[PDB]
Amino acid sequence: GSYQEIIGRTWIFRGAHRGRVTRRNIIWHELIGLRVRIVGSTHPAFVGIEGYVIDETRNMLVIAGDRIWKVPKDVSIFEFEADDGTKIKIPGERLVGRPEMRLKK
Amino acid sequence: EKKEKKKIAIERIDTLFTLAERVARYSPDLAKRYVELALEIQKKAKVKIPRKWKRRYCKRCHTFLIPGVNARVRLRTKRMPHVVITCLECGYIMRYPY
Ligand SMILES: [Zn+2]
Repeated sequence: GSYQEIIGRTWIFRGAHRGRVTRRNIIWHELIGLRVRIVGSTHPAFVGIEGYVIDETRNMLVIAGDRIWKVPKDVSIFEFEADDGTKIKIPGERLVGRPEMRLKK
Repeated sequence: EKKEKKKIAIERIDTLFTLAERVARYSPDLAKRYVELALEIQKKAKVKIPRKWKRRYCKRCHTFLIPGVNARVRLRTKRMPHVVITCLECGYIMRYPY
């Protein structure tokens, strides 16, 4: 939970992500370092939270905005921001799996 | 399309090393996660580490190295010219021919 040091410091993430991410390829790419908004979720308190993805486990994304949120993948719908500022919308279900394990399909 | 997946892999490694540089001053353990994830990606996808990153982590402890913060860098040239880099977190010493 060494995530608290990032609160108040999220500016460090600006311009850091280096991939060109699309709706086709996001399933295979780095989710860490992308800005994300949660457009829907089974848990009411998760809807509307925005920040950078700072970590990822099989069924969870750790997000830093105004505070740190641990949000589960499979019950949520995410709007990610690509480098040009366009938005990628995807159900979290499609992102289930360890970050390293997602490289293949 | 193996070519795409090798492309994606490099972009992921590049992303994670860039983020490790950005976070390392404030959360060195988070930076260390990024470095280790990147190396796991590299051996899973069988790609190379971009040359600009390959001396920027401690090969012993996987700390991301910030010269002047958690790393000592010296140029030593009077005999056999080399760069000496010391990880101030584990104490591991890396030397590269100059
Ligand atoms: Zn070290």
